[PDB]
Amino acid sequence: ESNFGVDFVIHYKVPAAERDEAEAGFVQLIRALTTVGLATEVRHGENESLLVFVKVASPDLFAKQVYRARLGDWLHGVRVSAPHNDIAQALQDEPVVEAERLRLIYLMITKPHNEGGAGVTPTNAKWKHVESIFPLHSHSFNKEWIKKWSSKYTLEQTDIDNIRDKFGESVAFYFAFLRSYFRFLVIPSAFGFGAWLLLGQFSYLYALLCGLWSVVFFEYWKKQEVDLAVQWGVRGVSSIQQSRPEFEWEHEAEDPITGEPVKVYPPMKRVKTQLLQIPFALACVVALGALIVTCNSLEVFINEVYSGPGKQYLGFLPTIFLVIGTPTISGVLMGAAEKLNAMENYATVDAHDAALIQKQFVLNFMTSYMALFFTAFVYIPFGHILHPFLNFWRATAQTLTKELPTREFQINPARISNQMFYFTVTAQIVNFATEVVVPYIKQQAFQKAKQEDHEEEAEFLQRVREECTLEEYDVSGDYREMVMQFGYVAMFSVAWPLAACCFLVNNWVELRSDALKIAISSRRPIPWRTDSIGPWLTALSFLSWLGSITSSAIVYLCSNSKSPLKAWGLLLSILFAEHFYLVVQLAVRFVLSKLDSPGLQKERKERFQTKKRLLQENLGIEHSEKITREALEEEARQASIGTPEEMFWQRQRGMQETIEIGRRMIEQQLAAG
Amino acid sequence: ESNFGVDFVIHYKVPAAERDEAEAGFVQLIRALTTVGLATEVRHGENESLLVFVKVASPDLFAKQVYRARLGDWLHGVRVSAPHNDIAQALQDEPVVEAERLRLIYLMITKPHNEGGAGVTPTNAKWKHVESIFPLHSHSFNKEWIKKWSSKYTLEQTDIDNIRDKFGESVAFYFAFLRSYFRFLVIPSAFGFGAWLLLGQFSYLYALLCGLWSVVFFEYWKKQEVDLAVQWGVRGVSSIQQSRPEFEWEHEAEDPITGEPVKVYPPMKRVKTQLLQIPFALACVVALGALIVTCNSLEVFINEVYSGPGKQYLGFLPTIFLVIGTPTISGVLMGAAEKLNAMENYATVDAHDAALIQKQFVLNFMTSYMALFFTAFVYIPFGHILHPFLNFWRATAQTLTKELPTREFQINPARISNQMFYFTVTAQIVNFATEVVVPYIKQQAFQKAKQEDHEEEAEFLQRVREECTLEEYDVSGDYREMVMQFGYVAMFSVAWPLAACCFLVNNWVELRSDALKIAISSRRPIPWRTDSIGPWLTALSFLSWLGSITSSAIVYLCSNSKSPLKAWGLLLSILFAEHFYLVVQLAVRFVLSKLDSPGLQKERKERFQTKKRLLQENLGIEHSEKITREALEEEARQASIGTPEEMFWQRQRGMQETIEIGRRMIEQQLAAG
Ligand SMILES: [Ca+2]
Ligand SMILES: [Ca+2]
Ligand SMILES: [Ca+2]
Ligand SMILES: [Ca+2]
Repeated sequence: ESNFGVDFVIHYKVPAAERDEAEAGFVQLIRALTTVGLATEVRHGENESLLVFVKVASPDLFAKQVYRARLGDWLHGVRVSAPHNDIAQALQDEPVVEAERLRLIYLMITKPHNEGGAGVTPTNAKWKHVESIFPLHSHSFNKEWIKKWSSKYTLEQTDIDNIRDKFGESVAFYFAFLRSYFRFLVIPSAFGFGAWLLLGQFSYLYALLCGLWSVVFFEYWKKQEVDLAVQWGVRGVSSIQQSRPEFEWEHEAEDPITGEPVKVYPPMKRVKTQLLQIPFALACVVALGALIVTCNSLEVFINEVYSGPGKQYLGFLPTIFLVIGTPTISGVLMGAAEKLNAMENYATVDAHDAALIQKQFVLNFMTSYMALFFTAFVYIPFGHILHPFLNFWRATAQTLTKELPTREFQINPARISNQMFYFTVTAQIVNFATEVVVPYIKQQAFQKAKQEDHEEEAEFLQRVREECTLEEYDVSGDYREMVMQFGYVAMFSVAWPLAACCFLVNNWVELRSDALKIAISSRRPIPWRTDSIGPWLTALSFLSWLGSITSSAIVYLCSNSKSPLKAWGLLLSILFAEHFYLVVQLAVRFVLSKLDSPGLQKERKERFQTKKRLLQENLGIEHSEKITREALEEEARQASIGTPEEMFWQRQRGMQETIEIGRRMIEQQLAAG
Repeated sequence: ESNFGVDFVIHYKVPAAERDEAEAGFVQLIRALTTVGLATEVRHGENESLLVFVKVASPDLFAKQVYRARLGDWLHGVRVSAPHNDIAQALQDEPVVEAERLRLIYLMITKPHNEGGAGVTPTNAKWKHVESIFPLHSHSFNKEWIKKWSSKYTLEQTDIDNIRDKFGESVAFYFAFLRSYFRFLVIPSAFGFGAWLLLGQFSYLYALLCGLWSVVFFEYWKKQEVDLAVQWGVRGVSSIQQSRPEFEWEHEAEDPITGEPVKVYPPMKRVKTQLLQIPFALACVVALGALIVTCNSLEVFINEVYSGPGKQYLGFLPTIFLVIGTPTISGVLMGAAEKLNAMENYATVDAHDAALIQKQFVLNFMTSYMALFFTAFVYIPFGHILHPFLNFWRATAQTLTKELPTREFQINPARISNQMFYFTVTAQIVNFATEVVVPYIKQQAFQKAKQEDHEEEAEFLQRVREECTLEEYDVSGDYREMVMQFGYVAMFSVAWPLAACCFLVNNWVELRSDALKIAISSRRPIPWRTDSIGPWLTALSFLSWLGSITSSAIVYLCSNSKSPLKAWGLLLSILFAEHFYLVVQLAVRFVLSKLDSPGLQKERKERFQTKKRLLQENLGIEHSEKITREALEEEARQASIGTPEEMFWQRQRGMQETIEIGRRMIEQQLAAG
């Protein structure tokens, strides 16, 4: 039914040929683990492997290792609350959760062996045969988790705080971002259903309301992110996570924050190499932008200028030419993104994978909006610039198949509504069939491909050999869906104002669809820590900025197709609705700064009560005669040896002499006049 | 020669008629001071007043009052360094400076009498007769300060750190802003003398270089401001300064940061009233903007369309009509700014005077740039819109003085060079005669208007009666010059690129001119504390933003007067050179974040060494048998009562059994195939 107390499982693939270092490396693995302090087992693998099963042996030593890592966080400003002074009592105050238990075990297994437990890092390449280090699922918990989340309409902060406890924080920021995005998507579904009903399409009032929402939501998430990063105690872990073994370093100095010597790469040698992605991000706009346009210039040739045979047969020819082409060019540019990401020499492993996202955001910008930036800006306002393109495909179809019958070219203004219907209805359904249904069918193809084991543990070992074949849950992958989906709302939703009503329905499925993908279709992720969503905050801030320029260039260029377009009107329509974005950015950033922040106030209270605790530890008529005694003493100590200095103060000592000379000098100053 | 140890001097004006409450209030003053712990004297005033002379009586009580206010700052996160544990030894570690001595005396004199010393606040209105509370100058220090600062070309950080020690921090941020602005003004004086020599006037390359500098300088000052606010220990005093007696409050709760009960005004009731200055800032643009234009539309009538008598006599008629008018309309709008500033109900006294600046920035924007916004944008590009204006002053001059001889109207493109020559050369000289020379002459008019005193202190009392007549140094006043002077560099310097070469010469005088104004022409200011320059950071950030729009609309509208102007070219010239400002804002904000910050690292080191001090106080082969002993114990404690759980771990205990079954299960898995 349940796991047998098993913390982690290491796979350790052994090949038939070249088993000479796999057998001796198994000795080098199974005895390196026991020096850390964790017991082991070995069972039969799937075909040709050795699942070893580790658990921490003595909890009286592990309870001292949680406390040694709780103080290690609290010294670094991560935890706002200090642990309790009595050892083995702070665990009774706050328990150890299943995320903090598996994280410190994984830091014991993966470490450079000089500062922690051991190294079973697969990138060390001496442990080449170590295939996967993964924790087991809790199938009595996943059965309740899908049941509890499907029997409720809205979620609750307590229902995310038990995803923090078991799947770490890096997973539980996604479900806390998706909940705080499905609830903010009611607001463009409020007036978006309004401006589809009352106003016409391409309404300027909706293009301002959806510029206000995209900065109300984004600046409220940054205020909700430092409330979760305090309450979960994950406040600023960007400088704490373990460095990389491939981190080359120029020289080694001392850390001015801490004192311990660290490896130092000079940052102005890194900004010179980080600058080199400006010709990269221009090259990805050029390369992938030339494929989507050439595919769409052919797709407008088959549909709009054609009369020959097979209009529906040849209509699927561009879409085949895209989905074969677009992973080939993306695979080449990722070969240039990866060979540039190692050249930038990132220190922490969390800031190396968070720069592979910003170098893959440009590849996943052009593949999702150049199909719409070509329709809304080139095709629908002034599409007669395509006559070089539509004469090329005539001359491409003359030499292949007599004159081919081609009709006259006419701009169809419904192409912006057909393409937004695909990206908001069809490409959300077929994404749901790809996310959930297709891997759920793929286990039946593993069922077709189905061993001297023991009969007591036979049901449990049948599950672990099944669980090894699944892929690790890439939580950066599901952020990429909910940020591109933010793009169609911020940028292109003015062209189809129901596009927030068919994402609110999809996100409420996606809040449970992605919860299904953790349970049945992926192994349990290693519980990492993040303080933010990462490099998506610079991707939500870019689409929300662009979503005030292209959501107002659409409402000018495309509304006149339902007068000539003049260039002074467009550049004024950009200038007002981008400055309105920058003004309402400054209004929301000023209003939310005036609100009560229960994250920093929980932090700045414990910082104050630390010093007030430190203060009370070390520090545990009658005043007028103190005035007189020191005044006569100053004359007494200068009576031995002055004349213009201390004889100035001794004339009016005390106060009763002072009011006497004070009152006598009032009539003496007023009887003269 | 020097003051006789006198800390402060209270003036206490007493009138002839209504002396009934001045005599009894003098008793209520001179005995309220002695309950605090400071000695007093009374001497003859100037004509009809009573200068009382206070000093702290016993330094053994004052040394405990500095320490009670050093811990009061360190508990609030102001001071990054805790004081020494031994009492009367932290004064030997760091001494008490003359700014921190006079500040705690002024907090003893001015306080609500329930939490501190006493109340001699003149706004209490029971101490109505108390005129001025001021500390005396050190005329042996001012003689060296002008000598040391005039005998050097460049200044030094040590030469500002002894202005922190004696004139407080609120003065010494001005001299540290003026030094960090005169040194950054070399850079537009570098290529500004270049682009005046090499390129022509209205050069677009200078309009980008002066948009880059205005964000390099502004984002380097914000990095230099948290380096001074740590080193001087003034880190974040915005929530520490004393509240106002006129602060009305709705209810009283507890402070979540501290715990002590405070008076609470709900901030969303304040943002509703702070929003009301948007019709105010529109009204100041309308009111003062209609005076400067009507004055300039008359000034272009006398100079450009006129042939009658007295062209130089009538030419000074608009400038007389401005300098009489513009303080009358400004005095009315400040009557509306002050009656709105009390309606916003600010808590601290430092945030009440820092919102009177932002409500006087609009009055001091239009009075300094509407003379140039009318020339550069209305007169010089397309000035034939002034023909309604230039026909009005014809009909105004027909009915006053036969037909008047008027010549033909022609646009003179040298008006942008004549007006920038006034604002950069003439209005800096005549500002220097107004700042220094005119008050230095005004003491000779006090010498013409020149008493039963004592002959020993007669030279000292002759100086204090002279020093009472001076005005308090308003350090907000000299910021207003160096921010308007930043405006002509950021906005209008592209029209006259030598305008940075005649401000670099002026600032090097102003760095010593304003140092002369503290010594001889103003009394010593009370040493307050600020963490920033205040509301000028939102005024430098606005002029540097506007200085990428109007410094690029000038270079398009005015360069063609040396082709027709098209509106699509202007809105594109704004859109590129404002987005270039927002891009180079993001480059400088990212580069300077990667640099080493010695302010926060001095703060985040002492915060770490506090907890490491707190940690060491309370906390002051062989491992494989610990694995074995707990594994046999877990079977031992379950031997009494399981079968699928603990009998899973006991099969391979230790590690030598594990490699034995591990190696035997390698050939058993590979001899089958
Ligand atoms: Ca989906
Ligand atoms: Ca997803
Ligand atoms: Ca001046
Ligand atoms: Ca000045």
